[PDB]
Amino acid sequence: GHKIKGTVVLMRKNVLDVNSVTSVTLDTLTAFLGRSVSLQLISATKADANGKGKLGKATFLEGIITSLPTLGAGQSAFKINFEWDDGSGIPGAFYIKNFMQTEFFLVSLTLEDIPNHGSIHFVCNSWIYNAKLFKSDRIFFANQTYLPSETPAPLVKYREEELHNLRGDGTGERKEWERIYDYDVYNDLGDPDKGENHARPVLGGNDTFPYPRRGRTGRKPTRKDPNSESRSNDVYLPRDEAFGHLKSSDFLTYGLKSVSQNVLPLLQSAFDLNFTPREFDSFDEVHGLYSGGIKLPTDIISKISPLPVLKEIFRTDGEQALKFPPPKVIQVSKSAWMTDEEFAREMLAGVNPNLIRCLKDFPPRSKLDSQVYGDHTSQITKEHLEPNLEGLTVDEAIQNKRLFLLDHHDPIMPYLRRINATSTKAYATRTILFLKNDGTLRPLAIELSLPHPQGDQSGAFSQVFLPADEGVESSIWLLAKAYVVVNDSCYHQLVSHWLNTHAVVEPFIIATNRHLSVVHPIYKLLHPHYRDTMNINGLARLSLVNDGGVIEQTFLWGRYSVEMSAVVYKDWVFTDQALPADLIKRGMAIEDPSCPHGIRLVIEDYPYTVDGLEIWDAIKTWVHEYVFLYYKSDDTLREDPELQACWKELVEVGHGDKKNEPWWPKMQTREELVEACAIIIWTASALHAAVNFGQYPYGGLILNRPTLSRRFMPEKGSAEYEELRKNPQKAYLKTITPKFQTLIDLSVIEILSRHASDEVYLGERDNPNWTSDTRALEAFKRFGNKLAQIENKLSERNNDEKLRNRCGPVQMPYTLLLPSSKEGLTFRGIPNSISI
Ligand SMILES: [Fe+2]
Repeated sequence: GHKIKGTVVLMRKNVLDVNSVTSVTLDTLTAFLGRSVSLQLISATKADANGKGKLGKATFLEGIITSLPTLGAGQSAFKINFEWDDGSGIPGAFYIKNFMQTEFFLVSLTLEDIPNHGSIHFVCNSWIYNAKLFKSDRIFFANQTYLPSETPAPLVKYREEELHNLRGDGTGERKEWERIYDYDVYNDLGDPDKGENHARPVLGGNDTFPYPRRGRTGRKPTRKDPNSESRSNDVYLPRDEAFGHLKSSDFLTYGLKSVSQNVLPLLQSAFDLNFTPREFDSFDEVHGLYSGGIKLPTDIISKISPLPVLKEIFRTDGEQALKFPPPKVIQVSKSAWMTDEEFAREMLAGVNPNLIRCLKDFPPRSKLDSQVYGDHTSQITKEHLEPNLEGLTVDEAIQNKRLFLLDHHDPIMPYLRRINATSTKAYATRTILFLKNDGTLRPLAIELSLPHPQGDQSGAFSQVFLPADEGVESSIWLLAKAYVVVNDSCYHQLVSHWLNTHAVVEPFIIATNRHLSVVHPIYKLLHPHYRDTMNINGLARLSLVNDGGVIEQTFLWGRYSVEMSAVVYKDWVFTDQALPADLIKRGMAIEDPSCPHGIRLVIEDYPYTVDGLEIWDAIKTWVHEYVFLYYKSDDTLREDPELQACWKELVEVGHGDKKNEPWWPKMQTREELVEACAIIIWTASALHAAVNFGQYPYGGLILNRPTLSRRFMPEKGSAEYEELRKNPQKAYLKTITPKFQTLIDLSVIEILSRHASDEVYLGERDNPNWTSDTRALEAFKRFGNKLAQIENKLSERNNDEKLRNRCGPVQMPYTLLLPSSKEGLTFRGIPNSISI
């Protein structure tokens, strides 16, 4: 015989829930001690009748273990001594039953053994509901990573049964307690039944609007059309994908849900009433927003204070003033944002640093069909480029790759005639920039295009504006740049941030969980990079991207916003997301072996990329060491049933609209798996951090990143032109985002740029001890240590005076891609996952 000693570490529901956490021995713990929680061991050695493990007698939990050197916060440990003997062999898993009717978060189980066998660890981290809601029993497996042979033969059937239980068929309305994973189409976002005007086109499953699938939540469809699904306030996402917190303001999801639920209506009211004016009359009135805040009544102020998590997001006077924090962009100079040098610098080191291209043939073309400006070009004034700096000719400078383009002409042009039928007067833009002889970039022309003055075949109504610094000229130029910037803010929310990151990544979470058992080595590589992404994504469909959401209301594309993001999905090709691939695709880097990342950069002074290539290569070296420690040969891989099922399923199903694309890796080689895995970790950690954490630092001055255009360019000698002349600022303010959306936008982007105190960053942070594989842990440490070396290289780079696109006119050292951050609206820190 032998009693194996176990110590079960756990967390009680109230330690983790928002509704209790509203506050951040005492033997609650006694309740666990009746015939309340029972565990039961499973062998990885002795096999019953038809192989299936062998279950050592259900044991209940006795005695509270008061301390342990390792207990941590909100965790309770319990002791449980299992009866066991030589003849049952080694425990490799365990069943668990909660009878308490209050779920608890199981953290771990350690067994201190009986043969020459060290302490077996189980890293559970999962919610255990009441044993009656389940029809089977929650099984948990030990610490050992096994390739999909499903290795210890007693375990093989237990390994395939859970896999089967997490897929759980595509039927029914998913409940709070469920862990079923499956795909569905974006048919979730509109509400047809509150009017036809409230319908939104189903995204995915068709060619006009292809889209990545999202998690199936199983609700009853809409009444006025069965193809869409009923709205609801609680969107299901598989339990344990929804992450608890020990303190609030860490419930940053709660910040967003209540900003839309409660804050946006009560605030709305002051603009539908009168205590606030509706337009800002001066740049001064905007800068006063984080000086004294917005004088509002206590009917909004006491109502919008104690609502949890939205503390410090709103700095308050105490009463009648909701302040905002100064965004980093004006902390050294309140006026440097207007600088050409800055507008051009944010294309490389800004919130959206990701899009610029080396112009190869002038004039840039559209890539729009037979409606003949696609089969035609940019009307840009070749004979109006280079205002003082270098006087080369066009091809001399294209030979030198000194000209670059921000082309925002094509995604919005189909929808422009419609966006301009409403209240917003958008302007399809492109802008040619010349790399100043000293490393900086300089905007030489913006081309403001409209559709179809008389028609729509040969429909491009282009007007190019050129830089100037005195009089109406500079005021017109400023509004011109304002029209680029507003286009780049919808492109950044809907495509660079939500599409290229949150939407694209959710099929992988669903496919991984449905097919790669927890034990699998690849699953443990990938798992930490999925933390809360299905949860924040559940809330985006509930509030951010739905029928009357903040994005529809706050961004240029308006109601056509996510549909336009699905048209651009037409072009998303998985492999060009890989950073050096992306830099080449855009003609920002040429291949060159000699140069330290296998490619040479045009605009070498370029921060996002110089820094990010460092983090890419670090991820790629980690994943290659990890992959190659389990796969012996390419045949090992090709034979892996769990990896193969997985890849098959997200190509054909999760990214089902794209199933037939020729660029997809067939997972037949290692190095193809290094590449797929390296791209998903990049997207889930450094791309989303790069694209998301500079949002308030830059976009907190609505002046510097406006989201909405209300007027077309001031005409000739007309009273709008005369208003410019006699009051440029009031003219500016009434072209860009009105004040009620400026206030909604700074609330939502303030939250989106916040690091929760319990953020697990890329910087080596896993979160307990996930594997037995010493080789892996060691390799993990090398990753973590290379990242610390990277952070120092990157900060050293911010002090090189010869690198000025790192800082620019309002000395804002590019810190977005430094791995660690402490906790706030810190402009750095790469999380492991898309979490906000
Ligand atoms: Fe995000």
